[PDB]
Amino acid sequence: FNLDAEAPAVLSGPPGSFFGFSVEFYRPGTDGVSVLVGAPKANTSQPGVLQGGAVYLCPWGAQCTPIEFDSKGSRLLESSLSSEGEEPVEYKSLQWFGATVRAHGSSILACAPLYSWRTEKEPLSDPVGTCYLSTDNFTRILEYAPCRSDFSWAAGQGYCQGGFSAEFTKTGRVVLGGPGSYFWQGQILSATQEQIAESYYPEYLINLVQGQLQTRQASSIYDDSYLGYSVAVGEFSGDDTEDFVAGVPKGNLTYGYVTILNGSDIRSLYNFSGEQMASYFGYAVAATDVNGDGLDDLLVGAPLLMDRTPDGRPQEVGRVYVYLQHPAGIEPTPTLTLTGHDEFGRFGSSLTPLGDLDQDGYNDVAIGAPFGGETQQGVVFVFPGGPGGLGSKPSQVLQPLWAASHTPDFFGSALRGGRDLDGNGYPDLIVGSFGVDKAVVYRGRPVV
Amino acid sequence: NRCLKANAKSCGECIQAGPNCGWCTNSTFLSARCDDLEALKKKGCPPDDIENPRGSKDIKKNKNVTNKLKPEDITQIQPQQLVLRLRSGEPQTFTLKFKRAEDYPIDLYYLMDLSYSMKDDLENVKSLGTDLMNEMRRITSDFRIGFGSFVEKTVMPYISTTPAKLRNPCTSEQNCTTPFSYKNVLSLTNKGEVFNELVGKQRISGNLDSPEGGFDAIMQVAVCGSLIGWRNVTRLLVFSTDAGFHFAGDGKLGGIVLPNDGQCHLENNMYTMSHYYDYPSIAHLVQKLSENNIQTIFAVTEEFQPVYKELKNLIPKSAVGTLSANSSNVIQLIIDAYNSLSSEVILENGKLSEGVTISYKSYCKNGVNGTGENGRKCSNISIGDEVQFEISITSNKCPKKDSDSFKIRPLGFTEEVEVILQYICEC
Amino acid sequence: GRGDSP
Ligand SMILES: *[C@@H]1O[C@H](CO)[C@@H](O[C@@H]2O[C@H](CO)[C@@H](O[C@@H]3O[C@H](CO[C@H]4O[C@H](CO[C@H]5O[C@H](CO)[C@@H](O)[C@H](O)[C@@H]5O)[C@@H](O)[C@H](O[C@H]5O[C@H](CO)[C@@H](O)[C@H](O)[C@@H]5O)[C@@H]4O)[C@@H](O)[C@H](O[C@H]4O[C@H](CO)[C@@H](O)[C@H](O)[C@@H]4O)[C@@H]3O)[C@H](O)[C@H]2NC(C)=O)[C@H](O)[C@H]1NC(C)=O
Ligand SMILES: *[C@@H]1O[C@H](CO)[C@@H](O[C@@H]2O[C@H](CO)[C@@H](O[C@@H]3O[C@H](CO[C@H]4O[C@H](CO)[C@@H](O)[C@H](O)[C@@H]4O)[C@@H](O)[C@H](O)[C@@H]3O)[C@H](O)[C@H]2NC(C)=O)[C@H](O)[C@H]1NC(C)=O
Ligand SMILES: *[C@@H]1O[C@H](CO)[C@@H](O[C@@H]2O[C@H](CO)[C@@H](O)[C@H](O)[C@H]2NC(C)=O)[C@H](O)[C@H]1NC(C)=O
Ligand SMILES: *[C@@H]1O[C@H](CO)[C@@H](O[C@@H]2O[C@H](CO)[C@@H](O)[C@H](O)[C@H]2NC(C)=O)[C@H](O)[C@H]1NC(C)=O
Ligand SMILES: *[C@@H]1O[C@H](CO)[C@@H](O[C@@H]2O[C@H](CO)[C@@H](O)[C@H](O)[C@H]2NC(C)=O)[C@H](O)[C@H]1NC(C)=O
Ligand SMILES: *[C@@H]1O[C@H](CO)[C@@H](O[C@@H]2O[C@H](CO)[C@@H](O)[C@H](O)[C@H]2NC(C)=O)[C@H](O)[C@H]1NC(C)=O
Ligand SMILES: *[C@@H]1O[C@H](CO)[C@@H](O)[C@H](O)[C@H]1NC(C)=O
Ligand SMILES: *[C@@H]1O[C@H](CO)[C@@H](O)[C@H](O)[C@H]1NC(C)=O
Ligand SMILES: *[C@@H]1O[C@H](CO)[C@@H](O)[C@H](O)[C@H]1NC(C)=O
Ligand SMILES: *[C@@H]1O[C@H](CO)[C@@H](O)[C@H](O)[C@H]1NC(C)=O
Ligand SMILES: [Ca+2]
Ligand SMILES: [Ca+2]
Ligand SMILES: [Ca+2]
Ligand SMILES: [Ca+2]
Ligand SMILES: [Ca+2]
Ligand SMILES: [Ca+2]
Ligand SMILES: [Mg+2]
Repeated sequence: FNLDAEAPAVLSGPPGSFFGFSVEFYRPGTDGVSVLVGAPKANTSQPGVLQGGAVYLCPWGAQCTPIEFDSKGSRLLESSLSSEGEEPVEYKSLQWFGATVRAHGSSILACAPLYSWRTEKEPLSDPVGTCYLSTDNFTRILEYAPCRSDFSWAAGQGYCQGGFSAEFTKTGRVVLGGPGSYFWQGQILSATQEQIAESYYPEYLINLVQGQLQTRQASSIYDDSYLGYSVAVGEFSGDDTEDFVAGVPKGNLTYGYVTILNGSDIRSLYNFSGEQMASYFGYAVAATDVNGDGLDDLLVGAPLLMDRTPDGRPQEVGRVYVYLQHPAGIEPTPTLTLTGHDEFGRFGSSLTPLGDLDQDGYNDVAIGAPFGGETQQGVVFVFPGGPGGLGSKPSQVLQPLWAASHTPDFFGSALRGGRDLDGNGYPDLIVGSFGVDKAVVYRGRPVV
Repeated sequence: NRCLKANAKSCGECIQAGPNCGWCTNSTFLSARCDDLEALKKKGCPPDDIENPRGSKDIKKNKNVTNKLKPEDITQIQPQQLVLRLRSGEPQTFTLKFKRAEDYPIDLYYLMDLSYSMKDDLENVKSLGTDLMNEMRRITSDFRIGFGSFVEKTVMPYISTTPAKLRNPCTSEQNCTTPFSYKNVLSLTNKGEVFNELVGKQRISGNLDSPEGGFDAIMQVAVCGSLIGWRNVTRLLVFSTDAGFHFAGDGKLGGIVLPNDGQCHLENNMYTMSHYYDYPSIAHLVQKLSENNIQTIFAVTEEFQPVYKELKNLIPKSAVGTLSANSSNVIQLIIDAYNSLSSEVILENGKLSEGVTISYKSYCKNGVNGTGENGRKCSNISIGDEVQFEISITSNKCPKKDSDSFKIRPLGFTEEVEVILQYICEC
Repeated sequence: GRGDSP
């Protein structure tokens, strides 16, 4: 309730670039505090690349300029230079670079989940996906494509789309979700920044990272599960190594489920199942302590959840589930459920920790409903944490102050909070609105 | 009681606070004038003095149920219009009579998966047009049939996008045609021979991921109206496949984020916006299938029965059948589904104003009486059978001072009952 | 029988 909603800061990008599809805080120290915005449809100065996508750096102080991860066009096949006509070995056009943007310390991870390549054998069109990792404040740039392996095509990791979802741990470990691996069984892959740089050799296209953790191929009964559709991190195993939370929205007869994996050996620890078929339970996941007991609690979104009005009419509203952790573990059934009230509102499409917004000792949460509102522009709900868990009523409701237009705004489809952008002691919030190519920054004012 | 505890300062306030309250006008009564209808006479209040406005029920349109007639000339529900004046907290109940028509036309649209796993199936359907039309001849005197095909969204990663695989998504020997979202091969017609002719020309296709994009097609069939040629009769949509289904959210893998708009986008009988709009959600299909009165028959293989069994529970007016190896049993499947769908009625009402509530009580054959959510439906309704519903409406506020109106209708029919509401707020 | 295949 202490976010400055009457006058937020609006960042604007190029038209049609989907500027705001992904948002993130960047701070190599404190002096260079900045906002990162992904624009997956942005045109770039890369030669021969159409709408390669871009990431914009927006320093906070007094605007936005694109970061140059890769200035090169699509590389050429080795043996094509023998034949009559050079041909690309990869396809960076329409790769959606910047679909996911995450940062940890002076490192920035930007992913292109629709990046595809030919392979150097039989011609394919494998969307293996790729990520670029900047380190030490843009002094070294690395490419990281863990799914670009010996095992090609849908049967292997050819359609992995690695980087479709991503996140950093507290130690800076990279965690990637690739929902397309092994006939869309899905896959989690992870490697330390040291491990990635140690085996980085751009002359060879295939990934050779040693010590890399990754989930294993299962039987065909698990196909089309989209494991790794969304990802988050949090401690759930009782040690000091953050664990991996992964959404599996089409698992178990498309009732969907969320899984927690051991950050040490990626082995499965817990499962949480949805309550309705094709509700997309696991569309979005988050981990944060919402009741100040020191144990990270789980939040899951199911934006297609369909309930009935009192007069008997069905309606798509969406629903969020909260699982409170306790010293013995976690219960499979939710402690609390939050239900949207806007038809086709898609409540629970995005979730982000807010830290402690009002400094009352309990961390708070923001939940997006990209198509909520009286004009379907989108809405963001702030829910207060407390000793009994998250509150069932919002403490604040954020909406765009600009008028609706010919196209949806998608306001609230991308969220990021839990960090202090201006150093006033109160955490702040970034809201994406890529439909109109805008990102909004809400600041926490000291209030009562 | 709550009549005295209301402290009614006028005749008006007394009415909206409790249905059991009356107002004394005598001036010989020793806010105490607002008491129970019994508590006033016990205190010496003349009945000619106790003002007590009461709700009422007035039928306005009441064509009797029917027993050579056009579909619009057939009455299956009565009354068709009535007025209910509502006292706050006092329910008004009225009877709804439903009768299943003797002979009613049928539109059946056959929407078929033409992905590669449906290769052997397409060969058996070569005579489905004339064979089905023969069977329906002993069910209805007016039958029409249509045919549509679907595969998948025409974008990465759902299809392979190499130039060769775009021309032929299958192997070299296999002469598969290019992948396509949805094709309206044949609009509804009474010529079964044309169905055989055009279905016999269609070519099997293919794609990459096992779940297919039939939901995009179902949506189009549901909302495209005249392009399909739906009549205001029994509308059957047979959905034949051997795979699971994509739904909203799956589109995001291909960068498709716009929700389905539920609008018609056929150009040259081809769906042209599969690359632009995401797959519909089940809830979105529920809305549009119901709105356009489409009754869905899911003719799916044995292994996907569990999935489509759950889908049927979510979709009103839908049925599931086990499709044989290559659609050899599809006709009997359709007949069994129709008999099941037509023998059950389900009532739905429009949105009510806040403070207003509705309740159903069904009275079916063999003395089977339903209440709660079961009060909305009757089953085992044979041809010519009559069932009745007792429908109560109660207002607990004073919504507006203007009259409200909403419709009650059985799913799958244009016929409806217009219920006009009027609220007693003053004496 | 994985993907779109019999
Ligand atoms: C949350 O929910 C999820 C999903 O709902 C659930 O995950 C599933 O859990 C079940 C049960 O654990 C899994 O099913 C089992 O899978 C076992 C893994 O098989 C691996 O290892 C096999 C043996 O060798 C390998 O690995 C070691 C190193 O670890 C190595 O040294 C060896 O050399 C060797 O490589 C291996 O054979 C197997 O690979 C085979 O199968 C795959 C997939 O088909 C195939 O690609 C390979 O070619 C090969 O044929 C794999 O690498 C498995 O051992 C286990 O076996 C039992 O069942 C079979 C059949 O029923 C019995 O015959 C056998 O005797 C055992 O009783 C079983 O199959 C399932 O795969 C998981 N699914 C997913 C998606 O993860 C979580 O557990 C849930 N979590 C919680 C907390 O509840
Ligand atoms: C990124 O740069 C792109 C250019 O490389 C931008 O795309 C261009 O957008 C403009 C405006 O919408 C288009 O101009 C119109 O073109 C139509 C017909 O064009 C058709 O032919 C081209 C030939 O290649 C084809 O590519 C198109 O898809 C069309 O089928 C004219 O009738 C109009 O009058 C108008 O001139 C360009 O055609 C289009 N170019 C390409 C290569 O697509 C894109 O908008 C930029 N996006 C961002 C976010 O910066
Ligand atoms: C997460 O995985 C780690 C590593 O396997 C587990 O810790 C190991 O426990 C085994 C028990 O046999 C020991 O042999 C290893 O030495 C341990 N390794 C490490 C790095 O701790 C840990 O128990 C797992 N966590 C949970 C909650 O199961
Ligand atoms: C897979 O989903 C089913 C239901 O879709 C889960 O079972 C249901 O389990 C809950 C308890 O977890 C019960 O309340 C329901 O009544 C169950 N339904 C039926 C029909 O039995 C099942 O646990 C899920 N399994 C996994 C591994 O996710
Ligand atoms: C089938 O019935 C529907 C509903 O009665 C008809 O749609 C209505 O058509 C009238 C034409 O005067 C319009 O004024 C209404 O607004 C329409 N209402 C709805 C809900 O569509 C439709 O025209 C009929 N079609 C056929 C072929 O009989
Ligand atoms: C269901 O409701 C019907 C009302 O139509 C009940 O049948 C009535 O039963 C009473 C005696 O119990 C008779 O006096 C009436 O004449 C009957 N109605 C008719 C239309 O014949 C029936 O008993 C109810 N059954 C259940 C199980 O509730
Ligand atoms: C990082 O480099 C940028 C220029 O790319 C510069 O503006 C900034 O001050 C540097 N910050 C640190 C902490 O080195
Ligand atoms: C259809 O299925 C039958 C088995 O019932 C099989 O013998 C026949 O070869 C199949 N035909 C095609 C064209 O797949
Ligand atoms: C594929 O079939 C068409 C007609 O269906 C035919 O004209 C064409 O020659 C065939 N192609 C091959 C390679 O057999
Ligand atoms: C339907 O009703 C008839 C006659 O009323 C009865 O013989 C039959 O058993 C009923 N069927 C079911 C499934 O209730
Ligand atoms: Ca841990
Ligand atoms: Ca906690
Ligand atoms: Ca707080
Ligand atoms: Ca701040
Ligand atoms: Ca088949
Ligand atoms: Ca498919
Ligand atoms: Mg298929």
